[PDB]
Amino acid sequence: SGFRKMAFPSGKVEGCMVQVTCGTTTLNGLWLDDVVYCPRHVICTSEDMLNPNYEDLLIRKSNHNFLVQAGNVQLRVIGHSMQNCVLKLKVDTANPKTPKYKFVRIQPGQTFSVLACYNGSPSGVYQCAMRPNFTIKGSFLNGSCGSVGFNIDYDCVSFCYMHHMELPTGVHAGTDLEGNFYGPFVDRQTAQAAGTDTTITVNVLAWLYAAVINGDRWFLNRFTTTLNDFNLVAMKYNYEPLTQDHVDILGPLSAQTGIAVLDMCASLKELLQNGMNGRTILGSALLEDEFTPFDVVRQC
Amino acid sequence: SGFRKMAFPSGKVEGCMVQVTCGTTTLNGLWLDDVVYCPRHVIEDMLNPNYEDLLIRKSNHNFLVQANVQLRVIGHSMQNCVLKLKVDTANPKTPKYKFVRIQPGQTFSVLACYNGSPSGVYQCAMRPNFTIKGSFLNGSCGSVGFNIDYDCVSFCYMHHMELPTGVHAGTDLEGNFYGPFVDRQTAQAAGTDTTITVNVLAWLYAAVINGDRWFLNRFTTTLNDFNLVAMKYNYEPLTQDHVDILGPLSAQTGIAVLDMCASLKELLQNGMNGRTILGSALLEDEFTPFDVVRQCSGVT
Ligand SMILES: O=C1CN(Cc2ccc(F)cc2)C(=O)N1c1cncc2ccccc12
Repeated sequence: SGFRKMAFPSGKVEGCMVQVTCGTTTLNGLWLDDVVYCPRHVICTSEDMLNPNYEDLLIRKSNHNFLVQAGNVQLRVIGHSMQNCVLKLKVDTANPKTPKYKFVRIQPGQTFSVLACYNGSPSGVYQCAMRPNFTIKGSFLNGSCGSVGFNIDYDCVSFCYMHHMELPTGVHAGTDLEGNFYGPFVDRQTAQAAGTDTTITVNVLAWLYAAVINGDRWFLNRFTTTLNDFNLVAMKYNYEPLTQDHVDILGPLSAQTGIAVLDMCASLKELLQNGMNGRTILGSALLEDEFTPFDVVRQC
Repeated sequence: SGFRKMAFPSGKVEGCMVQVTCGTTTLNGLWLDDVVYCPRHVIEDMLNPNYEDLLIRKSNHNFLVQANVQLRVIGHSMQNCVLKLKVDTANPKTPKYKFVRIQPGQTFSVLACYNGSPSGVYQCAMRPNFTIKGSFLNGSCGSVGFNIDYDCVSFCYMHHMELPTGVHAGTDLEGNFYGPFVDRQTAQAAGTDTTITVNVLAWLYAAVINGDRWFLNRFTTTLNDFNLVAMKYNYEPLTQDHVDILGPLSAQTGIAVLDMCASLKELLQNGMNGRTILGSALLEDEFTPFDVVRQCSGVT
């Protein structure tokens, strides 16, 4: 029993973290086979950041302007190209530590692990979700750009996030591994606004099912609800709408616990109305939205 | 910015996990140099076991140790509550490591495993009652807890059982239990837990670092007056040592520790008056002072 915000083992990713220096800028890169991936704003100066033109800064770069250091080794760059907001550095060594991997673009509410690195050096791993506003609530100091986020599935790594910047509100924005941002952000130091964040409803339901699986039922009630009546209440608490897809996705947890999805939805409406009255659910005094149905099944 | 429950990267430790099977039971082991460490209860028996005589009756080839490869067991001995299985080949992925024993209130990372395959990593504290609120299921026995410091893995915990309240019990890597527990099927309960006061005060400091400031107050208290409120709320007494340890964060933020106790003494009586701190509605006690520093400064 017990329930933790549990990350994936970071070792397959630890072996791909390199350092990439351009001019006076240093960030982290991701070494797979003979391609090093990193965010393109490593080619930027302090005057650039308001309105850089990256095609024009890259054309001015030769292979040997890119200091790539894999731990002790200095990798020789034999080629550079750009794909959206990620720079791809070709090098003369395939990375022997290269795992089985895929690049995947996730949908908001998906969870993944983050390997925070500074100077190509892993500092720590943690779990988080893509917020519905395509932001992530991370732990990121200056210099963490290039840290990646991932899932592992039977020794195959699914890379899904590269870290590019911190927003004024304190949260973080980034891109998939084909360099396309999540959300409406750009790699530019101009005014940029995180959208209105909202609770991931289908995740909170999953977390409540986990709490039942672990043996607490104190929050259940004798009521049910319609999908539409539930959503009309949830939205007044800034919760994400629940769709039929979500309900289908929860089917396995409902079958395991014998609580209908729409009955679990009724519990949530009452939780939102009453609060928790001095109690806790799986050690949280707030309702927890960073666990997906897959997560709950994996851990339980 | 941000603040998360952050685990050490787990790559050095992943390479040390193997599968160990004696008869019907399978659990995990830790492979270091030419020895495989795993709990001694891998050998009706759990009711009233005499472990010296149960091990007498076993022979090297009773222990099927899978790393794809089967390791040949060439010897078996026991140290306190851990079985040491000698193998023919030394683990070439053996990190630099120590075995250490931590005190309650100290934190560490757990790398949970099943049939020798690493499944997840999370961060957690050793409770004042010497238990761990972890996330383990059937087959997780043998999972290890560690810290890392400047390239050296410090192993501190190995998992044996789950107690009937859902919390977990285990030993240091020399087989000495944490807390007043035994590896045997009887009724065993944990004691009245308390809250790690200094880890709450460190986490309040981390809140001030990240902008949260509403809980401070102009006033001041005495360690005497504070510890009189602490006992009332099942908080650990705050020592003179504890205050010094908070020195660095009382410097960095310019809030004296006895002031912060006033802020916390008020949080204990009046509650948080419908607010949160660092995204939690609970006072968090699983971040040590050094944990706070190490995260808000980016050591790698
Ligand atoms: O390292 C960097 C560099 N930078 C500037 C920038 C990067 C990309 C752009 F497209 C535009 C601007 C930035 O915001 N970070 C950070 C990334 N994450 C967390 C941080 C916390 C504190 C300070 C910086 C943080």
